Amino acid sequence: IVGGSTIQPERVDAAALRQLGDAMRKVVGSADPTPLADLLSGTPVDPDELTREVGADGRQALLDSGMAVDDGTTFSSPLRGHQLHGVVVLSDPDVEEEVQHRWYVDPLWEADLLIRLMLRRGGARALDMGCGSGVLSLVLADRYESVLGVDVNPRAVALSRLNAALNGLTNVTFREGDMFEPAEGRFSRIVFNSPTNEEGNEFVDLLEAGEPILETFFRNVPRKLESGGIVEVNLAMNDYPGDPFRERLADWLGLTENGLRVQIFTSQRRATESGGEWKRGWLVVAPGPVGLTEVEWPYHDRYEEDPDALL
Ligand SMILES: CN[C@@H]1[C@@H](O)[C@@H](O[C@@H]2[C@@H](O)[C@H](O[C@H]3O[C@H](CO)[C@@H](O)[C@H](O)[C@H]3N)[C@@H](N)C[C@H]2N)OC[C@]1(C)O
Ligand SMILES: Nc1ncnc2c1ncn2[C@@H]1O[C@H](CSCC[C@H](N)C(=O)O)[C@@H](O)[C@H]1O
Ligand SMILES: [Mg+2]
Repeated sequence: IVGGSTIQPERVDAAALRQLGDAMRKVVGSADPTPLADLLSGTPVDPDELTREVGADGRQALLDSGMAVDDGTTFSSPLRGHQLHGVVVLSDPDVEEEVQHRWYVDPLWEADLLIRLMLRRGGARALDMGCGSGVLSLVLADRYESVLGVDVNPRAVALSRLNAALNGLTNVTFREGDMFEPAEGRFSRIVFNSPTNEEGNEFVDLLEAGEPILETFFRNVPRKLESGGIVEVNLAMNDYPGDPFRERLADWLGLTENGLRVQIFTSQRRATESGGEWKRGWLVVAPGPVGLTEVEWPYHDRYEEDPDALL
């Protein structure tokens, strides 16, 4: 029921979308919301006051793109607006798992934290695997010559395209497909906010896809990464007695065979039923001495006390 709305940025001229994006820049994320900020907060709004804020040509762009729905008396939006790290972003509202459509898009559960963890370097060509709303691609666009975002959710591809247009970003491309199959060539930068959490090995849905999605990602990383490239992954990791995640990870990447260096920064951990362990952390592949290192970095705790310990 949440996450199935039609999103059609192709039905709106890019100049009209850029203007809606500039209007969002003024009001989204600011106290004392205007009608447009009310609309993109999930509050029904009077179409006339909307029109006075975005014009008569913005109101129809809201409708043609799917950003807004005509209820007759009011306008309402299935999407919610954010402004962070120099971009405006629409995504689905944060709702419980039981009311999520199969094409529900990550409502930015961790995006703001992950952007602060990301290395601040730029480079030639970046890949956003599982791009969702497109948020990570939009931020990378400001320091990469081109960015490709990939998602198997076609609604996320459409939302990403819409968010790119709202921001007037022209060096970002999005493609529908399964993992690396639409990503041709090599990349200097690969980011993956992985759909893994509490499901262990089980595929539950596109947002909890099981460890096999990590195995496919890491097995194919070495042939997609430019030499000297950087990979950054948000992931949940399961250690089992006699079978720690890090050993499987070393096998998937071919650490020695491909000459790669990996660092795992573990932020949260808990004992599990098997006598093993669940962990959430941040994994970086970056040039340096071959092998694997794991360190404790409670960045969730630090984020909650002060978002400023970037890196
Ligand atoms: C893309 N990666 C992500 C990953 O970051 C990570 O996100 C979780 C996120 O699910 C958790 O939301 C959960 O609680 C919310 C509020 O109570 C509910 O409203 C959500 O419905 C519910 N799911 C969040 N509390 C803590 C995040 N760390 O697991 C999923 C992922 C899709 O795989
Ligand atoms: N086989 C697959 N290939 C490509 N993308 C996949 C996939 N399985 C799941 N995904 C996508 O992985 C994404 C994880 S959600 C992360 C969204 C975004 N990067 C953000 O940080 O908010 C989802 O959009 C999901 O549809
Ligand atoms: Mg789910």
